[PDB]
Amino acid sequence: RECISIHVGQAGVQIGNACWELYCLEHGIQPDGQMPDSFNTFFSETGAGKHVPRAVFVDLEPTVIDEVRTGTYRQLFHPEQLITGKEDAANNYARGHYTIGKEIIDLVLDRIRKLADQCTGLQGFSVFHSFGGGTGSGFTSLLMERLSVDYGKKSKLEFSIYPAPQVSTAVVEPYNSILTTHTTLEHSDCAFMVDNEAIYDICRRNLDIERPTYTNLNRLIGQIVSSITASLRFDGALNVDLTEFQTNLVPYPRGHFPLATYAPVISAEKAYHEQLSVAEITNACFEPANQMVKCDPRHGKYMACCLLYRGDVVPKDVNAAIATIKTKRTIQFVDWCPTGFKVGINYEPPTVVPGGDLAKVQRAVCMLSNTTAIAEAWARLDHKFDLMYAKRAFVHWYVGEGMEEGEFSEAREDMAALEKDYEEVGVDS
Amino acid sequence: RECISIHVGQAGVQIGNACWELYCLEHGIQPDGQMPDSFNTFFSETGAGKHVPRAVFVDLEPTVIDEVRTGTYRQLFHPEQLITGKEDAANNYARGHYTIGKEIIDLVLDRIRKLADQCTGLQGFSVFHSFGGGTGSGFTSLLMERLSVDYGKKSKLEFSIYPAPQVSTAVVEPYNSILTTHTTLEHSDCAFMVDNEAIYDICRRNLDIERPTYTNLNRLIGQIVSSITASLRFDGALNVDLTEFQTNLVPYPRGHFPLATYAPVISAEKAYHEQLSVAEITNACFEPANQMVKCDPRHGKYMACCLLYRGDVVPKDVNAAIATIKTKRTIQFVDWCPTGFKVGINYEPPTVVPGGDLAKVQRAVCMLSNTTAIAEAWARLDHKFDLMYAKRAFVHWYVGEGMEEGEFSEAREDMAALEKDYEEVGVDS
Amino acid sequence: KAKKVRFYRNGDRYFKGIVYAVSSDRFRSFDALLADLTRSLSDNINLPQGVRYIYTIDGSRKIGSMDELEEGESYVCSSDNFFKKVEYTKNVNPNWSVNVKTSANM
Amino acid sequence: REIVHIQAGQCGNQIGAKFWEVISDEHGIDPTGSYHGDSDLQLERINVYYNEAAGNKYVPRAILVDLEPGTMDSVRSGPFGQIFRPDNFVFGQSGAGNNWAKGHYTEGAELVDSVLDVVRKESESCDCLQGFQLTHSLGGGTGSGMGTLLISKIREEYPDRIMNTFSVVPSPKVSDTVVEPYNATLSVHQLVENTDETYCIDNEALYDICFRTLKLTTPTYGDLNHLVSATMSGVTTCLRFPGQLNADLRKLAVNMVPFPRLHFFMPGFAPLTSRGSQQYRALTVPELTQQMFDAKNMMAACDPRHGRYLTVAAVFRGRMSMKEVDEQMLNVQNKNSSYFVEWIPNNVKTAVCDIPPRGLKMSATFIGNSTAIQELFKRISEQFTAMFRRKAFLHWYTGEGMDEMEFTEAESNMNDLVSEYQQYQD
Amino acid sequence: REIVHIQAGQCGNQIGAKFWEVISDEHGIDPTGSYHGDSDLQLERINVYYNEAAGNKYVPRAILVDLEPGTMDSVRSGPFGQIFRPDNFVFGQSGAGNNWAKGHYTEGAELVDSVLDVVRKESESCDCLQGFQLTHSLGGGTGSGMGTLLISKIREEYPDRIMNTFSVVPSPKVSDTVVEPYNATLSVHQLVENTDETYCIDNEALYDICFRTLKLTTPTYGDLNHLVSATMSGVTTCLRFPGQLNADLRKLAVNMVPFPRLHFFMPGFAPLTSRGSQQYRALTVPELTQQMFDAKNMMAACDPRHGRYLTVAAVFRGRMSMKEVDEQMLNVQNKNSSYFVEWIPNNVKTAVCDIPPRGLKMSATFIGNSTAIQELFKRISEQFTAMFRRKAFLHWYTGEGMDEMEFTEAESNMNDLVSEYQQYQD
Ligand SMILES: Nc1nc2c(ncn2[C@@H]2O[C@H](COP(=O)(O)OP(=O)(O)OP(=O)(O)O)[C@@H](O)[C@H]2O)c(=O)[nH]1
Ligand SMILES: Nc1nc2c(ncn2[C@@H]2O[C@H](COP(=O)(O)OP(=O)(O)OP(=O)(O)O)[C@@H](O)[C@H]2O)c(=O)[nH]1
Ligand SMILES: Nc1nc2c(ncn2[C@@H]2O[C@H](COP(=O)(O)OP(=O)(O)O)[C@@H](O)[C@H]2O)c(=O)[nH]1
Ligand SMILES: Nc1nc2c(ncn2[C@@H]2O[C@H](COP(=O)(O)OP(=O)(O)O)[C@@H](O)[C@H]2O)c(=O)[nH]1
Repeated sequence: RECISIHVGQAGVQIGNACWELYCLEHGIQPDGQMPDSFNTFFSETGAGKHVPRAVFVDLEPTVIDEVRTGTYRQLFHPEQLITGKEDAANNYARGHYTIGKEIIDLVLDRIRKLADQCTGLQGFSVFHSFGGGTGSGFTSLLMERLSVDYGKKSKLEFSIYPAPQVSTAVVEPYNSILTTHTTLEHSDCAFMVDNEAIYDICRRNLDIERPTYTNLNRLIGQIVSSITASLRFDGALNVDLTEFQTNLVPYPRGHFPLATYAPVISAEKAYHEQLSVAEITNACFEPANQMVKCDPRHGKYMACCLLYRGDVVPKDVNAAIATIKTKRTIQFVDWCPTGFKVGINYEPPTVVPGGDLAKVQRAVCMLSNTTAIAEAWARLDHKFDLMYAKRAFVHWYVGEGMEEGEFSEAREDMAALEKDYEEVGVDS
Repeated sequence: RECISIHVGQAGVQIGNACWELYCLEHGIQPDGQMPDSFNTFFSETGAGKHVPRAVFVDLEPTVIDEVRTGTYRQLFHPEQLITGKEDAANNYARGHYTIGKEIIDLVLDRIRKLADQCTGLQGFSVFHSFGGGTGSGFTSLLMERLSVDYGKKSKLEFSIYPAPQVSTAVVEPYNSILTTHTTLEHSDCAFMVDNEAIYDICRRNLDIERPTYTNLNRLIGQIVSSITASLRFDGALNVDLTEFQTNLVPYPRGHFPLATYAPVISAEKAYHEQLSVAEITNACFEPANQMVKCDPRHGKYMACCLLYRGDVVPKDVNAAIATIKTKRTIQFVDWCPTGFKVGINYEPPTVVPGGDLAKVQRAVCMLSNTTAIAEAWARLDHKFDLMYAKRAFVHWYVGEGMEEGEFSEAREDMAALEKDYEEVGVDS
Repeated sequence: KAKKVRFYRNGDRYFKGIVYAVSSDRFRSFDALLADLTRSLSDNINLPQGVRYIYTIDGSRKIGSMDELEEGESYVCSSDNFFKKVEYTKNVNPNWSVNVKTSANM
Repeated sequence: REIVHIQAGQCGNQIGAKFWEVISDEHGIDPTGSYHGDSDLQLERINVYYNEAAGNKYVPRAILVDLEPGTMDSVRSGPFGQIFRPDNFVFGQSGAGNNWAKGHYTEGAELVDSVLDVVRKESESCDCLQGFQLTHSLGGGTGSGMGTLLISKIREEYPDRIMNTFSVVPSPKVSDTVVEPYNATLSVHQLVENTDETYCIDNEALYDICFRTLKLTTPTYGDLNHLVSATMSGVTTCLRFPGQLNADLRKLAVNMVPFPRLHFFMPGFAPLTSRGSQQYRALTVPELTQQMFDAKNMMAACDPRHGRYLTVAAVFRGRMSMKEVDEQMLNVQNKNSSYFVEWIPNNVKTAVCDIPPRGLKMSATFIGNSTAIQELFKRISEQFTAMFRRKAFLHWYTGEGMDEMEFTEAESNMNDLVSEYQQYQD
Repeated sequence: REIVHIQAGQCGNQIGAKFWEVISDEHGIDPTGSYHGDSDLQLERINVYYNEAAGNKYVPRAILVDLEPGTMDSVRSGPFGQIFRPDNFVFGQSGAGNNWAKGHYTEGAELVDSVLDVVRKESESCDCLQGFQLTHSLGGGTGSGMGTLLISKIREEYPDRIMNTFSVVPSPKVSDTVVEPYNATLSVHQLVENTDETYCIDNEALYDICFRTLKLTTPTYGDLNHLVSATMSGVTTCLRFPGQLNADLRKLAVNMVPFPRLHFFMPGFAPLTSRGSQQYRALTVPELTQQMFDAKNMMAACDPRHGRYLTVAAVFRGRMSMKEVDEQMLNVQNKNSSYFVEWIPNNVKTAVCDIPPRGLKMSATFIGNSTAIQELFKRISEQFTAMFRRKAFLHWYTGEGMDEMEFTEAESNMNDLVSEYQQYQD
């Protein structure tokens, strides 16, 4: 029934604090834990008057988890559930996975085994990491790694924030992301992806603001995510379990990575304008300028979409708005796939931050999907890697951290067959 | 019905003052003796206002018993019952047992014969000593010695604080503990053991505090002990007499030494957190990081456990929480033992010091048991001995105190068959 | 793929066992299979602690590795177990594995 | 006589709430209340769907099978939700994965025994059992897989009592799921070989019939369901009422199935007029046959006009002339001799109850066995191959302990089923 | 007629409080009060369990034997605790050690004479004695040892009056003690050779039956006890009521014991439904036999379905048709011909009281003599050997003046007892 969550890496933690915020916000549970089953699949009723968090937090520098235990919400989690390794983060996979990151893992696991026990027939762990980091790429790599073995019998949906197409940060980023992909690939169930840059566009083009603090992108994913777990694990006219996803969403064992998209992104101050039609939002979903991912459907044929709706929506409206789409053709779906539209309908409309910059409509569409499109995104990120590896660039930083020419070269070959995979499962009939 | 207690050795006296504190504290009897049968098995209703203790205190330096007759509680005992030998303590068995300790014994006994008479059909003497001391090892050795003969027809449960595995104090410690074991072995009924160091861990790991004063460890045993006598000799839904123990707890005449363990050890300041489940505490009992003894079940197969519960507990909850355990297998119980689980249920929940550092739950599990584990603890403590004896080290200190190459060598051979005993009764089928 | 097997409980001569699937993706080892078998065969008459070991159809040797599990096989659950040995199970069709038989045109 | 409804899956379940929402009112049974029945006739035959315990508590004798708690916990936490004895709820808190294989071989197969258990407690209720009603969707786990199992077991336990199946065959235009043809082809397979009366409904055949035959602009699911439940009430329950010429499941079965496949029908209700205005009352009778026999108005997706009929059963329920009924049916049989198959002199099976749908004057359920439904299994069967060919989302099946020959089997079977049906269109 | 209860040990004692808690209310006897009896029939036969002294003080005629003061001093310091005449309390302030040997040869052997003394004061009470009720646990000192002695003496003093024994045989899964099989094997031995009717209850067969047949989530001991005491009331006391067809200890004995061993039964109560909801009232009768004869619901650990029956005694107590009773029993005997042994044309012993359990409409105690209980003494007997072999905690016995041949004896005896019981399963 439930779904634990492990927010790994400063980022996965910032995004975590965010997604975690939106939560209580739409569940009437003040930062003090108290509200005045349903949603029990994400919150344990420690008694008692409180709620607490049904997740954990893993960063190797204290800085970021520290800030959580300062700002209201400080009261929300258990002093325990926020894991730290005073040591060093290191923007390098190796160190975070092998060398350092190792020391903490046990302890980490312990919670996802201590928190996994306390519950009642769970469904999986929504993992939150930032592909191109040290604690986010490496660590998790083995966290998800140690999970796929300790609970192979569950769902492993990892929600990632993969490398901005041109606006990356770390100098090595690809090293860290070609490595988190190959190690997690054979361990995840469904990997959701939200592109940091391609989200900015949305903040520039669909909300207008050249002042987007990280704290915003987080509010956004913090939204799209709320549409995944939160509301879905919440009763409705067309419920969709976590398993449901991976089933209706992955055509093949590769921990396939769909893309997250939201429909109503419109800025407060617009807040009064006449609302958008069920048809418009539906249509907005097929626009490559509103998908939290720089993977513009440049050719990538969709192969399965899970249209999660929430708010006031008439099933016919959908079983029509989608019909219209199924026949737009310029939206070309894979061949071997007749119908690939999982319509998920929830009741409770979205819930926008009291005064951030999100419109606040009475219905939204968080559609996610597997698109032969990422054939690109992976490509462009793989190429990166080579260029540097081709010269070993910052290689001495990993080797000296318990890695080898193996893990790199052998994780490169890995993704290679991910460029062929995402190519074969499509483009051909 | 009752059970006298003889706190021997400064330590056994410090722990005594502690266990003795917790008592009145949960019986509404201010330090003035007055409260405004049941518990009569530990307190005599002397005069017509008071509650004179039901034990005695034996130390060869005044310092420690002196402090009792300064600090409130000063009013609690009878000026008489606190025996002292102004002379010298001496951190050496010999002197305390033979030479000096001898002079006092008579007098000592007299009280445990004067206090043993006054009562009504007693059950035994809960003895409190500190294995590796002078007054604690030696003396008692002959105290328990002179008891096994004067009242062979009773229970002799000695509650010991055996030598910290690496953090011992006295330089000789083993000499004093291989000697208190061999002399008491053929005289005790059931010897409870609480490891001083392995309790610190609990203060570091399960309560958090690098500032643990002896006055704390004492509050702890002062707790686990309260679960033994106090509450048990106190009515309940599944009473357990002292005899009960030794019967359900010792498979063989060797004054077998079970280990004390408590379930709810959580620090005040945590005091508000949602309480732990009947299942969790039960489970906490099978964790080698919560047992007041550095005898981590490294292999030692349990052979009998006396789960004493107290507070709000449903017999099914137990006759289930235990069932779940009986089938964890990784908790491997001896062969020749089908079922070795004495479920002791009391009513009144625990009673934590007003403001020490103990959580204060509404239910706890003071489980004690005989584990083939001590095969270790004894081993590691025996070896110690040899090393020194192998060179006579501080031998001249005992010889010159009425002992001989006999008592040592012949008490070494003694324990030898305690390393074989605790080996044979287990590890084999 | 996985391996189809018919798991019987030692000393039952009544229950026709329960059919389980076994592979490397489902169960990392025999202890993990046995863990799920404790839940699916959970009892207190034929099996003491539900399921602690798996024995051959005759009970001559207990399996310790998943590599010894063949498709369309028959196994017994034990915990001592002492063996009656109880066979039993019979009789059932081998149609749990596959229907050997078919329909015919009668 | 009697029957025991079966709410397999969510859909089949969601509908349960509507089938019972209705039926009850068509039998004066309030939530937990008793028989408030405006009349006295809505009681002499109730047994068919309830049981006597208290004396005011006639509890629906159905089964609620589902591997997703939330669902039954929405049906049990709403309106009439508190009438079913808890014993009826056979839940499977497991992961109700959308896999036919996950609810038929791995997850459902466990929960089955704990179901059959009850399906027997209800069957061995009392008097004489007739058959079981089965609701579900052939486009999911708990529906097609686990429900399709429930029957394969039922039909081994009482190959005597009948088995009506109400399936929500995967609507064309848009599929409310992705593997749909997988979960479907696999369940139809099980159907063509166990139940002996299937009434296939299409969420979009309904919309249409619900947005143009009922100017209804916002046809919520509740509605669709409601419309469907309206037909299944006319069928069963209805005939368990008096009538100049009454029939019952069997008659319906023994007059509608020329060849053992089991064959699937397509239900159609009579007065289907928009609220206010339309309330034309043009319901003398030629108006009902006008209705029932038109293309639109067939809950099925396919259009009758696209293939002969083998049998038809106008189960009317409202005082009318056995003459204006028996007569109309004829002209109808002659104006359309073209499509109505010939080797059956009188395809039509006129049935006639007396008491009508509570608030209406005259209605008539239509149960057509037309060869047109060929053009649907075709559809389904197509979708399969187009995706089977590439084993699309097959790993979710096999990985659940399935077979590459299992899918082959079903398609073929159900695919042949298309073939046969044409053997009569010609 | 009459009987004199015997509360041996703590358990047997703890239960005394529950057996008398009940029984009294089933006889309108308040703490020290008299007969407030809602009726007038709960008095004409009380004698069976009380005595006339004052005129409002009918004191329970039982014995409270125990070597642990605290216990009886908890039963005597609580609710109904102040109804027993102090003379009844035969305590042994000694060390009630958990050793069968300590309460049968060394410690108990002393307190015995001071018991028999009273067991005679009560027997020679008045009218005619029938037998004695004995409660205890075969997993401790004062229970198995001292109580097993109390009978060996009783059965020498009146080999005429009967001896029902209510034993709490050591539950499987988890034992509430360590030597358990020692204290047990040794007491069963004494049982198979003195008492002639034993009703074995299992603390975990109860939990189950109390946590799933009574959604009861926190089944305290009081409960278990309470459930048990519910059965022993249906047995005795009950039959000492009128009935179309009434029986009494003997009938029960003379219809249930084919072979002198004494044989042990397994009691089962009838209406065992959870409070609020479940209050289905499905108690016409087929519902009671449905109950009673299922696996779960047998206070024993073993499951009937695992071995034929020799005899059965449905001691019903609530107005019903000697037809729907006598009848049901039959089908039951034919649907399960498999397990019900054949060399007894009518295994079942239908019994029928009139007045039911105070607040209920219809109940029926079940006393089964099935061969299934073979698979329990096996258990016990196993545990012994596995530990006897190594003389585990044997020094606590011998050191108390025991014999290495004593343990041998019992095991064998009780072990053979397993053998025999199979002689009929075949
Ligand atoms: N959406 C979003 N992206 C973020 C956030 N914080 C960081 N990122 C992105 O995630 C990556 C940064 O990872 P880092 O913060 O360097 O590292 P980390 O993954 O936390 O772990 P370490 O390298 O050991 O410190 C960059 O691509 C950032 O653009 C955030 O709050 N929201
Ligand atoms: N838990 C606990 N352990 C104590 C306490 N006091 C001392 N100990 C331990 O007991 C041993 C010390 O014994 P000592 O105080 O040296 O000696 P004694 O046994 O009182 O007798 P003498 O040697 O004659 O003074 C060491 O192992 C200490 O760690 C106390 O208050 N609590
Ligand atoms: N008429 C109708 N169709 C429904 C309802 N619910 C789901 N469906 C249809 O059922 C299919 C989905 O299967 P679903 O019921 O979710 O499967 P399951 O719940 O896993 O057994 C889609 O084609 C939906 O249109 C409903 O309440 N009424
Ligand atoms: N049903 C039931 N069992 C009990 C009660 N008390 C102890 N037992 C069982 O009796 C066994 C222990 O023996 P005990 O009664 O303590 O022996 P004694 O008191 O020395 O004679 C365990 O198997 C317990 O589960 C009770 O009040 N009810």
